[PDB]
Amino acid sequence: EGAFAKGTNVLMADGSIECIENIEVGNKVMGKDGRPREVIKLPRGRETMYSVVQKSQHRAHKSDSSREVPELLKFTCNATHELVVRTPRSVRVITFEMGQKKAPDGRIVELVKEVSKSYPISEGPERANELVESYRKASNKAYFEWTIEARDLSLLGSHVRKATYQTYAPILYENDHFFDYMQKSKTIEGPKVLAYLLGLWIGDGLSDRATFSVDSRDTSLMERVTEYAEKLNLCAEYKDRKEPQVAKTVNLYSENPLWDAIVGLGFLKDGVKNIPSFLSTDNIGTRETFLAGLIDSDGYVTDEHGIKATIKTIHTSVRDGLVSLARSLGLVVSVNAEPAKVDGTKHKISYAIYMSGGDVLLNVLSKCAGSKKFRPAPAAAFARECRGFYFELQELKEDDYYGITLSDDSDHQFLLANQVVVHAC
Amino acid sequence: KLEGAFAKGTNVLMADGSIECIENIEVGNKVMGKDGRPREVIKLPRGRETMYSVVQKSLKFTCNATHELVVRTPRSVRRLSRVEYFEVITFEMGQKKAPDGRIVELVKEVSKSYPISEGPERANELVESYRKASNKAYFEWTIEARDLSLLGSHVRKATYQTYAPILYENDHFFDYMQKVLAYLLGLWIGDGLSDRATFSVDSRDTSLMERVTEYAEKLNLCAEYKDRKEPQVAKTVNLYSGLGFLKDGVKNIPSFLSTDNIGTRETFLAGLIDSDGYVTDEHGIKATIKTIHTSVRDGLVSLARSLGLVVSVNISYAIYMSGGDVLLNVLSKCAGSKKFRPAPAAAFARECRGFYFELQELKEDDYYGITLSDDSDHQFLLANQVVVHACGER
Ligand SMILES: [Zn+2]
Ligand SMILES: [Zn+2]
Repeated sequence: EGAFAKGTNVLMADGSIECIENIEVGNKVMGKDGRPREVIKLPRGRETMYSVVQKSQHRAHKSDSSREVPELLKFTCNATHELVVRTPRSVRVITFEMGQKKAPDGRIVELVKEVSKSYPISEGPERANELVESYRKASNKAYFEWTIEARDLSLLGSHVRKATYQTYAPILYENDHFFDYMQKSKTIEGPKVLAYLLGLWIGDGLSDRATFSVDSRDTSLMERVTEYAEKLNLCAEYKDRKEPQVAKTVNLYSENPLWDAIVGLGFLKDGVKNIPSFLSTDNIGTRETFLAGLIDSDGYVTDEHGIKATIKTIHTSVRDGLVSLARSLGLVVSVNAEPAKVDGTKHKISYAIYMSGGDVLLNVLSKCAGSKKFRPAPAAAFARECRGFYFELQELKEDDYYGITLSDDSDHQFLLANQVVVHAC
Repeated sequence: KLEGAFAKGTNVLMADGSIECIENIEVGNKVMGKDGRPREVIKLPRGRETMYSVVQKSLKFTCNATHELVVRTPRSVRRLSRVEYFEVITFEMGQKKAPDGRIVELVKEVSKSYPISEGPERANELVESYRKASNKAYFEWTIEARDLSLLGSHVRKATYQTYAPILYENDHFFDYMQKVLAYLLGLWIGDGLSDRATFSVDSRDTSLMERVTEYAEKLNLCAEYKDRKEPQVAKTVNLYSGLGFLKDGVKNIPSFLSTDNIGTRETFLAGLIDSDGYVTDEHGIKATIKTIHTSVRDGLVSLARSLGLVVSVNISYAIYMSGGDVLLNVLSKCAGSKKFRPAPAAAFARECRGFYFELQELKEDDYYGITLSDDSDHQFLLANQVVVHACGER
């Protein structure tokens, strides 16, 4: 009964991507689980379609150039498709509670609602303050986790609607293409140092050779480079001058292993740098190390209002790939176009990717060697939680829809290519 | 010896919410405890010693060499592979001999590694032992200013000091009443005039309009909305029918607020945010206030930190505020359409906030110190809310 528009990209169980119309019975799409979920039926038909998009200042790049930051968190579904949502629990006596509302069509739909119980003054203690404590203890989870057909979203009150959000899950699944490439290309620290160096190169490397820049003042980062380049058989050479007494050029010599990877893995294609898509479903440690390399190269870390890392890039291909990779780890990601710097040539626009996520981020930064980049690894084990995004629903015209049906009691959830968690009956 | 030693002029928060320089504190006096309760001063230790300045790495104070800094460092553990072994790196309390032979206790980054050809046995047991050897995610401890340089680079950078919210509450505002007033004052001192009880309100926001009216009525005041204050936007609001908000011709957020009733602080702050605040959800809830009046910037940073909020600043002054449930407890009192945000889901504690800092060895100078009742936690708050240590004494 629930379905998506033609072209909706779905993340398959093996990490590959597939358009919704092309998935067949027997195929396996990705569960938030990182585990597979067999498609048993493919519902078709026509129905009013609704568009879902994360509420952002973006939304444009769809058939134009890539300069415009696109909004990847989106998808179109039919009127009856159930949106996987979350609304925080709240108590101020006003509260958010699971309730019911008479739908126009006469359907009785369960939804979160704002309610209030006003009782006579002079007795406040056992009065209302009795509930607050009970509500605050009602649930360990600080949020409601339920679903709601797109057509029914408009039934929610102002406060609940504005506070309700959808989620995207990290990509827990892991292919091993990075390691596979190295092995078939003929040490245990191998993948790590390679991914890191690929990070440094993507951040500020020459598009034609295995060379990039490093902070000339950051002695520990240079040690790291020398060290890592060493583990791969690279007599890494440094050269003074790069930025009016700030950066330093690094030439990694040995065919060149680092350069062969750049090309072979697709970090360079048609002279344009980028973050190959496979990275999003590859070894998690590898994704983190690559990122740390990127952060050590052209990024910064702030912690005032929560640990946060920013990566700067003039390459649109790196921008979108980074966003995808960062979210594949379960990081919260934001993008902003700002004025660009000069080097000799003047670039108009630069992209700043902001990443946050507590321990998830800490697990990336603890691999950096950058003086101000590194942060100690998490204090304990941690879960890569689902991340929420506020969205806007827009009713559209009637159109063909394609949906999938998951196995009997499986959790009825799977991920779209953009990691958004969706429902399937 | 034995004491909490600060440079002359250091402002400490007293137990009644008032402020006093360190040199003016006398025995028997009571300074503010981080729990909002008093800490009696027993002795007034003084002398000469090398001084060190503490200043938030962009909150500041100057103490002497032996003064103990109240610090926290996160716990941390990680596996890694590397002539080839499994390595586990941890942050744990340890010992380090100082140049003067002194054995100083402090957090150290420790590495334990053994042959991969020996099984993951211990490697996983180590992390296991570490990830349960404590009931908390951080180390709470102290270290003399002069010993801070002993910390290894990694531990040093991850080590921070803290400031506590001001839990103590004065009924100065309530008493004067002869809440609703705090909110309006927030609007009043957020987009209002100066010479009259008139302020600006977004004409386009029934929610807010409803609020101003409803609240004015509860304070016996007609509505009054003479339109045209801003090019088809702000609709002037007059309220027909002291505390210090009106100061020196420019708007100013009173001092007493910081130590007044917490609900009153929040309400005034909600009124201020509804007035001209910008709340964002991006990477955690945050509220941004912009001002030209320094008296306001300073008054707001104080009031915000008093609640346990994390604050940043950025002529135009941009004051950024964050803090999860603490901030939510403020935004839920707002009426603004884009300002309001649901109140916390459960009970929340106004936790101490951390701040990274730079320490700089200065020159020998006089110092003024105090000691607290040996029966206390040996800690108190400076006027800037920083939690400092003072030795306990009989
Ligand atoms: Zn279902
Ligand atoms: Zn002591």
